[PDB]
Amino acid sequence: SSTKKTQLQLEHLLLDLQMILNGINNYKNPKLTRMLTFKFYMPKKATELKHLQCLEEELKPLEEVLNLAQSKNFHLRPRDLISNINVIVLELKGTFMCEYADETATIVEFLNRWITFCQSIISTLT
Amino acid sequence: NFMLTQPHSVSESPGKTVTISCTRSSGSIASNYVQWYQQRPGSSPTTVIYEDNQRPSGVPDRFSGSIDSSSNSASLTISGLKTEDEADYYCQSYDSSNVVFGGGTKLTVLGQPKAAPSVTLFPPSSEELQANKATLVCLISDFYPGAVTVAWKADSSPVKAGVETTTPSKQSNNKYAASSYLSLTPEQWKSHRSYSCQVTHEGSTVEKTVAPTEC
Amino acid sequence: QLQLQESGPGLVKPSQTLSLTCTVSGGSISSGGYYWSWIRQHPGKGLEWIGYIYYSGSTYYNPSLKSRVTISVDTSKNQFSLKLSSVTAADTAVYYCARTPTVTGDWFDPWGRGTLVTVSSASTKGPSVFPLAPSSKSTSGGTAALGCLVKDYFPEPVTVSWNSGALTSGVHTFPAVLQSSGLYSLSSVVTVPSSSLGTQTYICNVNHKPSNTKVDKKVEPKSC
Repeated sequence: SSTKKTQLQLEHLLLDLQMILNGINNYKNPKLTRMLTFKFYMPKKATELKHLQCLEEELKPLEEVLNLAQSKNFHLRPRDLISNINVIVLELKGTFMCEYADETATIVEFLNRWITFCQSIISTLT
Repeated sequence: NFMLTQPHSVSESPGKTVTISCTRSSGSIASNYVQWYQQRPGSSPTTVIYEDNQRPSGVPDRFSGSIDSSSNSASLTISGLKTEDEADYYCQSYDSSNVVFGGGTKLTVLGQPKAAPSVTLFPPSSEELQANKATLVCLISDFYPGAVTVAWKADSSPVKAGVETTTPSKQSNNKYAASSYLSLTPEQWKSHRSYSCQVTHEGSTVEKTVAPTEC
Repeated sequence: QLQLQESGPGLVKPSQTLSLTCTVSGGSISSGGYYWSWIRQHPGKGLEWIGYIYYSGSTYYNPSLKSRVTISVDTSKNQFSLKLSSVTAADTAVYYCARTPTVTGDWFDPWGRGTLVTVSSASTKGPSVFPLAPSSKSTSGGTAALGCLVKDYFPEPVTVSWNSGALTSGVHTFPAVLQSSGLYSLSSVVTVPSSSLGTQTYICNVNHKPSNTKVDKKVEPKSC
């Protein structure tokens, strides 16, 4: 639809990704390191919406990593949260084949990357 | 997803100590924080205990929360019972699936001695049966505290369908009254030897029975 | 002070879609620190979580209500709303909007005042009165319970007197029950001496002004 709708969908995605990031950073746990060591596949280039395939394919492991680290203090509802992230991605990505970087990263770097991605596109749309 | 099972009612005299249990049906109860809400009639719920045992500023020290991993339950304990503590209490926790409330517990601060309910059960009237309808009227009165459970029985078999039960309301004598209606077809009524109205109050059950005897 | 206020129709007919809106005052939907929730409570029953929304727009629902609910948020007006489709009498409840922290766990503070939503599509209807005949025996110095069934009427109230008001002792008129059909039914009973059965006339006078219904039903002892 309008250029504004894409902008609205991106910030929706952005905020959800930031929710996960901010939740993790403020998380304080002894066995928290288990969640951070896990490697995530990264996009080689994230320039346009079509590159969101790299995020989509990594959504399920993102869910599973978050699901594994679910204590009293850390409650994010991964299944529903990712589903919310997923349906937004599909509205944006809408058969490109994801190309991945050779270097893997942690969940923090993974989140920051796609957070930067949304911000990069939004700034251009404005 | 799970259920939180609370007793329907608990009661003690002023100054004593009462405990309301909250049992989780599925999953460990120590895995998720348990909250306790107090609700006065016609009013919004307020927090008395959050995060298992934390107490908001303004809530008396009489309120305390605990978690029992063995029985998979959460308990709200009130010491030095006061009349202001008389209210409904809801335990609440959460899951990866959803937010789960308990069934609720009516706490009664005894101002008068406990009274067993008086139960009167009426069979379908001849006039109603001729109208191809049937209603069994179970009238419950003069009980305290104001919390009862009503179960209907066809012969010896449980009946859940066609049952409408009122919530107990205060009488003039500060006791409570309630009524339960079992909607039936004339055929269902005649097809059984007897129907029963079972009223459970404070663990005790009062039962009345009627039979389809036309004459 | 942060205060929440629910806004609804108060009265809605079945199969329609219930639209509610919560207004945040003395505060704003300006941080990711909270979820914004809807909770309801059927009259005389317990609390039931409906769902909540994050200020991003992402929603989280109750599995049992997911297929019927839809929650949206308006950060500009600091409001979030709820839509509950195809309502029935089972959806009659006091609906609360509330706030709960994220990450730390689900804990609702504060709550709104709550708004009562009544779901019914019942026209004005007069009651049918059926006699509740007393026992079939005569016990020495015993009492007998007789009454009137005031069945299927709308709306409240219904007044019940006995012998045009001459009989008041032992009279107990119970609060009505709300049937799933949306119609009310109550019962009034009198405890009388069993020795007075057959010789004494007992008549209940039912008056339902909304339908201009006046019915006098004589309650005679059972034939047994």
